[PDB]
Amino acid sequence: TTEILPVSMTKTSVDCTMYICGDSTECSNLLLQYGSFCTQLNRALTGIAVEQDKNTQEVFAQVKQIYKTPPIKDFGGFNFSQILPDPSKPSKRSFIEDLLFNKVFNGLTVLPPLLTDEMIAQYTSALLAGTITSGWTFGAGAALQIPFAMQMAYRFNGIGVTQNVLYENQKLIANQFNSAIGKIQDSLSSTASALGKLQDVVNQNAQALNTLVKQLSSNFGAISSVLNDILSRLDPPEAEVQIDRLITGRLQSLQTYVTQQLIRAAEIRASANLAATKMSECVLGQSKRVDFCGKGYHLMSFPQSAPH
Amino acid sequence: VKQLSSNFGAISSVLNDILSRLDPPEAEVQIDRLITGRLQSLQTYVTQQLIRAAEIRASANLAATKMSECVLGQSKRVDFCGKGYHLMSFPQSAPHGVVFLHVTYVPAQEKNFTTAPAICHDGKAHFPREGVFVSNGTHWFVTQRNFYEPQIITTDNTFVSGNCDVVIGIVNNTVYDPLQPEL
Amino acid sequence: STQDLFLPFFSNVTWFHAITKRFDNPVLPFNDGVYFASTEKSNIIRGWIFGTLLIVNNATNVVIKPFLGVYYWMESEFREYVSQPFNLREFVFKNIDGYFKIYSKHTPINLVRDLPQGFSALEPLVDLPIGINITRFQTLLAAGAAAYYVGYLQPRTFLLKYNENGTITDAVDCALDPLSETKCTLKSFTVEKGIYQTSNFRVQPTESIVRFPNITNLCP
Amino acid sequence: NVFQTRAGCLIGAEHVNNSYECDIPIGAGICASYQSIIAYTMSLGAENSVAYSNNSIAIPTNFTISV
Repeated sequence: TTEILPVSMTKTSVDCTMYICGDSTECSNLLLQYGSFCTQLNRALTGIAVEQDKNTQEVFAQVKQIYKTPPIKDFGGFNFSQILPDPSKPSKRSFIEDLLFNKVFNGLTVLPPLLTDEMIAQYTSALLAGTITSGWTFGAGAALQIPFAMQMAYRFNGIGVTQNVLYENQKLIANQFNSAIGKIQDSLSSTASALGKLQDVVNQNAQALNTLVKQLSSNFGAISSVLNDILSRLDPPEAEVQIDRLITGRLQSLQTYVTQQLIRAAEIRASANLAATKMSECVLGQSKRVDFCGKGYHLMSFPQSAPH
Repeated sequence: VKQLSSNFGAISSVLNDILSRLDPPEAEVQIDRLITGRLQSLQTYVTQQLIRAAEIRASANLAATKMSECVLGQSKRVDFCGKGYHLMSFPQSAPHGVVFLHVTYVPAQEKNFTTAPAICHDGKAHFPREGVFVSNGTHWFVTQRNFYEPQIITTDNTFVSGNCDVVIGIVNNTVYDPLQPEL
Repeated sequence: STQDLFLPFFSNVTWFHAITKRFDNPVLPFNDGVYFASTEKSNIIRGWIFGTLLIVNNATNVVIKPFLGVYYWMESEFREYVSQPFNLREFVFKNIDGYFKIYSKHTPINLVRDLPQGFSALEPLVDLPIGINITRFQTLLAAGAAAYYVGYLQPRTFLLKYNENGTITDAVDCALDPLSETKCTLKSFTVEKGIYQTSNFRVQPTESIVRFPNITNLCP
Repeated sequence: NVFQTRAGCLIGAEHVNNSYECDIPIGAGICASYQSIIAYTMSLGAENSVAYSNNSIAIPTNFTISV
């Protein structure tokens, strides 16, 4: 089955002085009177941005050592080509990450993510090759080899069935598993409103940036929305009333972006906390927690990366 | 506290000065600018505290789940309580938080041995009841999975379900019967 | 963190030496303020004359209405507030809002080097409400061992550390090294490992191109 | 020593072709540390490969209790 969980959101910063004023000494002098409002906001957006790189680290960086899959793949009748890294493409992206990724100004800067999408995919390949080659053992203490046809049979004796069932029906279980991973590429390709959960986080952030940039084109009650014109065509004593209307208005638009981002950063932190728990209790072990990890009894789970 | 020293556009940041040195109709214009700004400043503190209180309620709720499942019982959830297999955890208070000392058993000194899915004796496939069949080069033994305690394969530690044909990997070895020597 | 006219740390202070015969009573313009570390063992350097109106601060008295030929001492040199009749001396003179403010500290330890390296803050000495303008100044002296160093004060932001008895004991100029700017942002004299944002770099414009059309027929 | 990175331009640090754990995080896979200040691509972790074979298991033979 498949669970798409958001872990991180774009890290963006707004320089308040450039947004509220804009290359104008006259506006900057009025703005300093208001106080530390301008330096309180820049710290909030820095807090959302650092936490957006602890969210990615906790979900993926649970493996201290990078494990590597054996050169000849003889996992007992099981084929994991559609989950294991394929060297022809980005070389870190398997047949399903590439499918997943493809399916997905002024005072404003977007800071770059610390773990590039390749390093996020060398972590997923460690977790996958450690699990196919070791089992629950990699994430507990030292990593110990077990033949895959026998890692399952210990995962089928945790759902209550006995070992004889896997060894007697190993060819059927292998063909049932290989065929089912294959449909997951059709399901996440031909028909995915599944990637919607990750996409709404991209869309909702962009509609909020678009609203901030548009508010720079609203008078708020001054003669004009352009700082140069108010200052150029008015005497210096009476322009200050008109700039103060823009500064109170433009500052209110930035406070609404920062509060709404602090509220939406918190929802992504809860999704990053469930994704870290699902990596440790489902990829790194077998869960008896009903429906935490799939509808059915749980045998194994496999991490795959996504745009965010 | 340091935003009570900002004009917010008024003549002065101190209420007594505005009231004393300006006429009462004019002062209300200057006083209002302070009231609007010093109220936006309180509204921002309260709103950030309301968002920060929720981060603490989530840590307070995870700490209560760790006390019940980790202090008052053993947990099979992986990495909820320490890296390793959980044995017990002890609760210790801190200024405004709790520190939990999580005891865990981390396995060590691994050794590699050859193993088989089942062992065939008398045309029947004997599978390990609880354990792994392992070989020290020449002899086959049943050992527990998480520690090496080699033991002789007997009817007591093995169950029979089938014939040598279905399992791929069956090795052939002798499974002892405790009764035959006594009989 | 205080914003005021302070002498930038690690600056070039013009050094005038009275040694041969070398006479230094010239045109030093008081652009904003003037630090003045006169160091004189024989007390030859005794006064300063300020002008646009002269706020003379002679050895005898401050009178608000060219050298002193003082010898072993004639004092009739000229080209009304009045005041009480009267090593390194580090006077700082500023003229803000019409008050001439002078701050000074005499350091008992003598200077083996031309200027010692230490933080000695200057305690306010006097403020006079002259209500006048000063544009240039000149020293007044009795050559002997005479060394007066004049460095003009500039607008700057400094973080000053106050001890427990109120004495400034350290300061960090916050426009010098990148580390000094970072210390002001964190409001601490000791930083810790990390990447800390300090400011914003904006490429400033160069010219002002104004382009209208070719234009057609003028007025008849 | 000017170096151009995806997260900006870093002046004052020398690129080292080696790789190590991240100390101060500059961004886009580049970190920096006192060697001088050296800018290096981050190393995700050691690289180890479990033997893996159709017929080989490894069984722990001792334990460690760890608080």
